[PDB]
Amino acid sequence: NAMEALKRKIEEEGVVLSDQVLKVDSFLNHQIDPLLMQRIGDEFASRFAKDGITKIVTIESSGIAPAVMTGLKLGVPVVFARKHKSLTLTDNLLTASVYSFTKQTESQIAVSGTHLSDQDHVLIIDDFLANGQAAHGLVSIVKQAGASIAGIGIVIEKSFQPGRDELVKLGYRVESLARIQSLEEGKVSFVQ
Amino acid sequence: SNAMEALKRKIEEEGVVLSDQVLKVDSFLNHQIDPLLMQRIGDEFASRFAKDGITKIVTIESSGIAPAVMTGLKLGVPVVFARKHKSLTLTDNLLTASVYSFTKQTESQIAVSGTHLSDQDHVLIIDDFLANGQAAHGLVSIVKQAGASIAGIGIVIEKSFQPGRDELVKLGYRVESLARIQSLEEGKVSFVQE
Amino acid sequence: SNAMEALKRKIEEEGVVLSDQVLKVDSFLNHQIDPLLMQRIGDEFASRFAKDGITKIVTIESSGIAPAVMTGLKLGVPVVFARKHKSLTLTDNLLTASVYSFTKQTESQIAVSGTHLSDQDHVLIIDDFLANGQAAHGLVSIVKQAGASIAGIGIVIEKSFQPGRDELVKLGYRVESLARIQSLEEGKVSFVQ
Amino acid sequence: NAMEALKRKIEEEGVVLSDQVLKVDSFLNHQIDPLLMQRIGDEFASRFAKDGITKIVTIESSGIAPAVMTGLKLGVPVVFARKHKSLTLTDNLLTASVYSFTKQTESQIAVSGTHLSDQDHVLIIDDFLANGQAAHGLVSIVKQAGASIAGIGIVIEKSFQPGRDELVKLGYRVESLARIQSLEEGKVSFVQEV
Ligand SMILES: Nc1nc2c(ncn2[C@@H]2O[C@H](COP(=O)(O)OP(=O)(O)O)[C@@H](OP(=O)(O)OP(=O)(O)O)[C@H]2O)c(=O)[nH]1
Ligand SMILES: Nc1nc2c(ncn2[C@@H]2O[C@H](COP(=O)(O)OP(=O)(O)O)[C@@H](OP(=O)(O)OP(=O)(O)O)[C@H]2O)c(=O)[nH]1
Ligand SMILES: Nc1nc2c(ncn2[C@@H]2O[C@H](COP(=O)(O)OP(=O)(O)O)[C@@H](OP(=O)(O)OP(=O)(O)O)[C@H]2O)c(=O)[nH]1
Ligand SMILES: Nc1nc2c(ncn2[C@@H]2O[C@H](COP(=O)(O)OP(=O)(O)O)[C@@H](OP(=O)(O)OP(=O)(O)O)[C@H]2O)c(=O)[nH]1
Ligand code: NA
Ligand code: NA
Ligand code: NA
Ligand code: NA
Ligand code: NA
Ligand code: NA
Ligand code: NA
Ligand code: NA
Repeated sequence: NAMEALKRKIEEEGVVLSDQVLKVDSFLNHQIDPLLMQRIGDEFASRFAKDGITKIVTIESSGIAPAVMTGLKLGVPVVFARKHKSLTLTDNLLTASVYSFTKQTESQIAVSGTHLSDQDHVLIIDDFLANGQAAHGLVSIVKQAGASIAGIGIVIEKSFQPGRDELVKLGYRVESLARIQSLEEGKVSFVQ
Repeated sequence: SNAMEALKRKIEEEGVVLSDQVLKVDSFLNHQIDPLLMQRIGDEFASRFAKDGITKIVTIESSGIAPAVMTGLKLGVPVVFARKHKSLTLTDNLLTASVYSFTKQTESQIAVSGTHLSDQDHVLIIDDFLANGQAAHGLVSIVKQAGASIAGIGIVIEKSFQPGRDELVKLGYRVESLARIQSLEEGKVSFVQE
Repeated sequence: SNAMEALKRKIEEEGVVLSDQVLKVDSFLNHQIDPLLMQRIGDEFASRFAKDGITKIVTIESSGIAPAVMTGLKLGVPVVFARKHKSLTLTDNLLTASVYSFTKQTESQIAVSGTHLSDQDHVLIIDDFLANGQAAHGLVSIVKQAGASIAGIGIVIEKSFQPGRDELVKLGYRVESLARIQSLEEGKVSFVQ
Repeated sequence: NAMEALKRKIEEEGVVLSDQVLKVDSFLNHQIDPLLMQRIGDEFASRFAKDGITKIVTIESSGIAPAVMTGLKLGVPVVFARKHKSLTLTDNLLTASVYSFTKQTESQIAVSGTHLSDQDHVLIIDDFLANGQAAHGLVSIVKQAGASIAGIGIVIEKSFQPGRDELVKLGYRVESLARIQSLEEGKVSFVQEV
């Protein structure tokens, strides 16, 4: 299954930096493995195939590939939020502020309100879930449109960081394909 | 429909002309993505380069990623997207190129890690728009810096009245543009005569 | 004075010409509002349409609201203001229109709930400024989507050297502008005589 | 009177959407009943007729209509704060942050100090009072200008939410024309009157 394939790729090609950051630039965050992305998208679609999804929401840039493969299988469009000023993202903006615990800056992410309806049932897709600030921002943007959230699909979850618990506590269904329990001693340990 | 037909229909029906030089397609390419259209676009690119020995796709965040990934999926090759800003893990073996912005009137840097580009690679560059061509030239430079060859450049929407295409063709590169726009004057899209 | 002359004097005495083509009137129209002047403006609009069988006024947030509500008060009709952004309760039967900005070369969407526009409505559109006219075209479209008819368009300040007015008039719409500005060059406001 | 007319309108046309949301788009928040707005303004003016009001402060968009009718009766100007960048609100900006529980995100509202002096005795007018964050923002803006606050006039107050108590605790006179004790079980229940 996709989970096993992903876990294998992490153990084979991932590099643990400073027992804290998991570098997977060979297939997710810089180089993209399209076949693996398709398997990931088919797994997300499988979990939400009976939820009435109308639209997927993600955020540039690493989330786009898994989100688009998921939208392809479910047959729904994919909207990616913008982090920086863009040429054609100008008005009708739904925005949220994303605080970085790392560099200690608040930044703004934005989605055009014309692409989210009160009748939309949204699946949020993202590559990493760590502290979860962008995920909260996308939840806010979806709620600002009057739309409902079917759930949140995450490729890699760092389960020792509070992002997941924050979303689940608020009632959101979180579907993480790889759940990392620890990165200490320079190696990846998966949950259970 | 083939990819070109479906893309021209989407442009006609949903594209919005904002000026002589700007065509808004945020409903299916630049903010909302139509994944099925992207697959057809990727399959079309793969067909045109099916016999050319492609080993890797190179694109640039963010709008180029979706058409690039669909092309790599069909061809069965990896996809590398250059980054425009500093990122958490793009930290070593950096290949850099200066990209002049016409609005900002200054150069910004794009980067790819050489870890993912070999001198044995035969690269297909994929991007969403071709206008003044500065990003395309930067991606060409990065591929060359890696010692790799360039099979061609695949473009979803080309503005044929701007110099980007002619500059790449004059350098000898194969440019495959699925929608070629002759003009946006009068607030309407006019495609190159076929 | 009548409303037109009161408005022109206020423009001359408190308006500021920015970049020789933008008229700043934040002291009484676009940020601070002079309610008494607004009432006189509304009464004049009402006078010009007092025998067209107006059933409803349509405007757009935010600067159009005050003159529109004063017009609706005198004519005895409700006022509907279009929205430029998401609103908590704006969800049902939304009629939308695209508004292009020649100044910024961008496009935005405005919306009105169809629940508040009937095929039996005869609508007077009220707005604060008429320049390039794209918002006015958008409100016209929304009224037509509802099957209602347009009695005319009342404008507080018209920049007559810009094409908005001629576009609307060409299409047969009555445009009633209380202050018609012929020029803003030389940092002075010249009115159409 | 205006309170009776308002309660009737709420009873006849208000739609309860939730335990926390009352839809009144038919006369206050989208379609406006100007005559009712007049009644509301005259009532606000009556309650503050002897208090030396020099200016009304409100916030776009729903607050404008009741605020302007109030200023018309009292014979004073009305200033509406803005929530978004606008063409001519460019200098002497007095700003306040406003948090939304509904949104879980913050927002900025602004007034130009050119239209507020330390000579001003301000009546704040708004359409709804719920959690009260926008009201506190307007209070902050008026205090930033060195002006005094005569009180806060509210068309519809949800008394079961903490907005009113916070302002009363800070010493402000809050005059609410309709006070809703509960929206439970899809019905509007008003605060008991003796
Ligand atoms: N590779 C990797 N990335 C991590 C890891 N932990 C967090 N990130 C990424 O760093 C960015 C910030 O995430 P957080 O770490 O939760 O935010 P924080 O700075 O407030 O803690 C995100 O990138 P992004 O916004 O998704 O960037 P982009 O890739 O889309 O440009 C996220 O995906 C990790 O262990 N490995
Ligand atoms: N929608 C639209 N975009 C155009 C058009 N022409 C150029 N662009 C986009 O603008 C960006 C380049 O901006 P400039 O620095 O002014 O370069 P330019 O002179 O070639 O336009 C590119 O975005 P990018 O780097 O691809 O950004 P992103 O979309 O990946 O974030 C390119 O795709 C057009 O007609 N319509
Ligand atoms: N003060 C002033 N404003 C002008 C002038 N010309 C245009 N505007 C205003 O600028 C805003 C945007 O106009 P555009 O849609 O770009 O097209 P326009 O310039 O032809 O109006 C409109 O405000 P709006 O949507 O009504 O904004 P709001 O005030 O309701 O927030 C319009 O009223 C001018 O000379 N002076
Ligand atoms: N219809 C309705 N609206 C409510 C109710 N409670 C609060 N609001 C409105 O929702 C908007 C946002 O409120 P918030 O900033 O989230 O504060 P809140 O937590 O008290 O709602 C405000 O509109 P605003 O800024 O005045 O919006 P606008 O209408 O001026 O655009 C406020 O008037 C309610 O029960 N019914
Ligand atoms: Na991400
Ligand atoms: Na990431
Ligand atoms: Na691009
Ligand atoms: Na682009
Ligand atoms: Na206006
Ligand atoms: Na205006
Ligand atoms: Na309000
Ligand atoms: Na409100």
